[PDB]
Amino acid sequence: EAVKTFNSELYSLNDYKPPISKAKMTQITKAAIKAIKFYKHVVQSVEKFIQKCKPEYKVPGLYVIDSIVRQSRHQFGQEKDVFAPRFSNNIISTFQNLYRCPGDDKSKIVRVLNLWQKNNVFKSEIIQPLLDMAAALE
Amino acid sequence: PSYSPTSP
Repeated sequence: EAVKTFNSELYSLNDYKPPISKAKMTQITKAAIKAIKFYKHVVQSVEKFIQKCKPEYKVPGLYVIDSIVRQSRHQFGQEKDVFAPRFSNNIISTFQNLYRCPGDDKSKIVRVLNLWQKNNVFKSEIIQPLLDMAAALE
Repeated sequence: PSYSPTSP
């Protein structure tokens, strides 16, 4: 039911034209965090959404990852956060999916990556390949 | 009103 509520709110993105509201992102994030016992399901659901969604929703999907990881690090501590480490497992493939976004959304992904790097959200060995993927597209 | 990748 925790996973059901999260999935419901995540897929509700399909009802809206991006950019997505702060309030909606907050709702999704709060549901993810409440469901921390099921963090593996939460990550799986986010990744599935990003794999399968329309191009206009790739950036919104990335923003869901960013929002969850940022709130989790804030709420539980950077060292104790379980979401960034779990998202890291498939992250190369997740980003391959994300970069299938409209060309005018590509700069938005790079922005997120640059901020993750600045804040050491992921190790360089993860961030650099993701940055390299954006550059190889140009 | 749109989400931005900012600190919570």
